Amino acid sequence: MEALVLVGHGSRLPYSKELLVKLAEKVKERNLFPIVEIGLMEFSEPTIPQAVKKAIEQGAKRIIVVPVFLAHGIHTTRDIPRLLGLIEDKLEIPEDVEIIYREPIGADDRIVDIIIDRAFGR
Amino acid sequence: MEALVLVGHGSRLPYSKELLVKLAEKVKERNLFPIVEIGLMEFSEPTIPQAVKKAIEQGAKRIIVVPVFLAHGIHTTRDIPRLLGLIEDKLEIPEDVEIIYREPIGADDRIVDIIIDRAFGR
Ligand SMILES: [Co+2]
Ligand SMILES: [Co+2]
Repeated sequence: MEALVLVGHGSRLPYSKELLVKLAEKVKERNLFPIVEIGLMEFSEPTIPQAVKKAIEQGAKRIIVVPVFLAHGIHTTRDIPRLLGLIEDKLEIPEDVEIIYREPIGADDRIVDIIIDRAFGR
Repeated sequence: MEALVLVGHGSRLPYSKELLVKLAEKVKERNLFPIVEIGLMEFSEPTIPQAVKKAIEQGAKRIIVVPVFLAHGIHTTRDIPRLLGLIEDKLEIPEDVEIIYREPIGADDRIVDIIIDRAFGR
């Protein structure tokens, strides 16, 4: 009834989409979501609209879209809410489904923990 | 003797550099590093070279540079190593100081925890 769609920048190198894929798999393994899909903004497949439609086609009524970005970028505040038709302006139209657009990662202490670890080659 | 330099994309919007700033402050208050500086790749001050030199000027011999990026981008594999002169090609020259260039965040379970939380409006 609810879908989780992870959404990432995308890049010409594969690291970006590998990342979303591993993250998808780890949340699949937590057994918390009925449906879980990923979508890259640019130059990769699947795209956000594909991912969103791919979630409706499994019968989600509420789609939770989580931008896997650290900071609030232009992408997180113009392009993606556009793609989702949450802001008036390659568009995707859903039928009596609500898209729920979440917050990015931000300065979460868990990041600092990761950062600290990363400093020490851990 | 060792400096921690956090390093971020940077953007025309301020969110990016705010992020690095908050992260700097949180690791400052873990009391783990003698010196801690931040630096943005593009658009913002301070820049990476500024941040690196700013760390040498406090008498670091070993600078730990941690790329606060989720994925491995072009920026993490060409531009930043270039800026640090770790790869042959606004150059920075250090004197008999070693720069230690760490790994980015990647698909760390703590990210998934953050992601899961983020889905639930938390
Ligand atoms: Co972009
Ligand atoms: Co860039």
